[PDB]
Amino acid sequence: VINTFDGVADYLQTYHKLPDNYITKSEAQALGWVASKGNLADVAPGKSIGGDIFSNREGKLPGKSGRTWREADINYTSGFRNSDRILYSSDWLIYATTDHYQTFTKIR
Amino acid sequence: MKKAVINGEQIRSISDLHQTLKKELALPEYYGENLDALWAALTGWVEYPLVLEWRQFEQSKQLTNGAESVLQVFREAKAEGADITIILS
Repeated sequence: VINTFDGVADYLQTYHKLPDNYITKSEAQALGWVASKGNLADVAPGKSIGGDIFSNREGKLPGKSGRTWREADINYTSGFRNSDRILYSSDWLIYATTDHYQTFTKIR
Repeated sequence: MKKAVINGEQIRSISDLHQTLKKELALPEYYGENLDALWAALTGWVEYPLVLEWRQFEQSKQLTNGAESVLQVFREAKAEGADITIILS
């Protein structure tokens, strides 16, 4: 299972997609995931939330004509989610946040 | 049918607005208190249907342009599937 900032960043740069242990919130919800229940691991064993579009609403990440972003959960195993997320762009810039999108740091 | 209430005349800043949302929506302790964190909460935490009553919005707009940006996120979530009813009273 690959779920670390560097592990996922390396995987994204190499395969241009997230590791197989990731599923979108839409998929997770359809499988029975209810955030307030902290049951993601119950309905989707070994999975972490990831792949959804990140809109960079506060404009903290560098913008560029045509560039879009996606996000994925980092360091998740089971139970309720944490505040760690990896952010990756369409042209493969990779950033990390450990404070629920408050601040970001380039890691690739 | 869940309900969230924002008493606009008590909102004195954008930070205060986020703190109120965190309380009303019972958001996670680590809530980022920013637009991206709000979107994350509306797409990965809040349960629907939801009725959001924002009273005296005009006052929030004044104490604060940040209020409109927050309202916009709720409207976007609504356009993208969230069963949200917004009441500006």
